[PDB]
Amino acid sequence: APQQINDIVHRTITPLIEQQKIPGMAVAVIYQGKPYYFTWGYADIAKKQPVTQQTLFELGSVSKTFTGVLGGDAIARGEIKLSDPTTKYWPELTAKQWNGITLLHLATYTAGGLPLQVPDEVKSSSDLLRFYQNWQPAWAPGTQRLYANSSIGLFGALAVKPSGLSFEQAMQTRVFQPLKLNHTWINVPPAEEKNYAWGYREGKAVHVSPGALDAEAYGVKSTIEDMARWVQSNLKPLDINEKTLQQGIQLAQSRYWQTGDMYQGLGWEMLDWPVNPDSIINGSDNKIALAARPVKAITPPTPAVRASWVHKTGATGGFGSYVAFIPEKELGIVMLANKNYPNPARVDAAWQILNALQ
Ligand SMILES: *[B]([O])([O])C1=[C][C]=C(C([O])=O)[C]=[C]1
Repeated sequence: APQQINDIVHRTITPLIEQQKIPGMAVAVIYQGKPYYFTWGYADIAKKQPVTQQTLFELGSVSKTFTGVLGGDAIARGEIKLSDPTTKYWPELTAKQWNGITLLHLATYTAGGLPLQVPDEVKSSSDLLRFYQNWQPAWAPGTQRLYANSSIGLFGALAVKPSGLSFEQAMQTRVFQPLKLNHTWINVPPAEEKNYAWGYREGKAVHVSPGALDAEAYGVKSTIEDMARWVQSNLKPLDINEKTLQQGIQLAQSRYWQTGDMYQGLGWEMLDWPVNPDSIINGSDNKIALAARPVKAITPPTPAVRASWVHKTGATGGFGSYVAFIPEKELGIVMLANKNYPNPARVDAAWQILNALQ
C-alpha cells in the first residue's frame, strides 16, 4: 500500500488500540476505489489466533445498512412501498395506534417511540405480535426520531414478506451473493467457526446472543475483505449489474429526515461533506445517537448526495465496528474490533485517516 496510506493508518490506529485496549482489529481503507488492509492483535486471546483478513467480526448495528439496502431492493422490485401502512404486511396488527405508521417510519425510527431493544422475553412469533399490539406511541408518527432495533428490525421482517423468502434467504440471494460477499453471515457455519473472532467484554470472551429480530437489526458477521467490498458497492452503486440492488443502494442513501445536521437514510446516516469532525464525532456518542430527537421531514427525500459523509456505527457486547465513506472522493474506511469501545474514538480516528487522504 502507498506509504502515504500506510503511515496515516498506523499513526492513527496504533495509539487507538493502545488507549482503548483493543484485543484485535482489522482496518480497510478504500482509496481511489482500491482496498488496502491492515490487521492487529488477536481474534482469540486464549488460543492465540491472530486477526487476519479472513477473521469474522460481529457487525452489530452496521447490519442495519444491509437491512436498509435489502429493503431498498424490495422497493425497487415493486414488492413494497415506503408509503404503505405497516398493517398492509401484517394485518394481524390491529391495534389502532398503528394507524398512520408506515414502513418509512419503521425504517427510519420515526414510528413514535418504538423501543431500542425488543424485550428478552419476546421470542416466539406470537410474542412479537403481542409486543407490537401492546406498544404505546409516546409521539405521533413522523415527528420524533428514537434509534431502535424494534423499529428497523420490524421493517426488515415485513419488507421481505412479499418475496416469499425468509429474511436470511432474501439477504443471501439478493445482497450477499450478487456482491460476492462470500464470507458474510447471519449464521456462521461450522466450517467458518475457526475464523470467528471472540468478542471481549470486561476481559471475558463473548459472542452475540439470539434475539427476536436479531438478523434484521444486528446479527451480521463479516470479514474485513467483504466489508471493504460492501463499502465499494455503496460508494459506486452504478457498478452493480443487478438493477434492483443498485437502485436499492441508492434508496438507502436518500435523505428522508433531518435532525441537527444529520440525515436519516435506510440504515445509513449521512451528513453534508465537508463535515465538521466535532459534529460527527460528538454526534456519534451514544449520549446523542440514541436520544429522542425531533425530525424535519424531507419532502420529497433528497436522492443520494455524492458529497456526503455516509456512515454507521455498530456494536455488540463484545464488538465495536464502524463504516464511513465519501462517494464524491471514492474514499472509504472499515474498522472492526473485538471490543466495544467509545463511538467518538472510532469516528475521530476514521476522520483523521480520511481527511488526510482528501
Ligand atoms: B447497534 O450496534 O447500535 C445495537 C444497539 C443495541 C443493541 C441491543 O441493545 O441489543 C444491539 C445493537
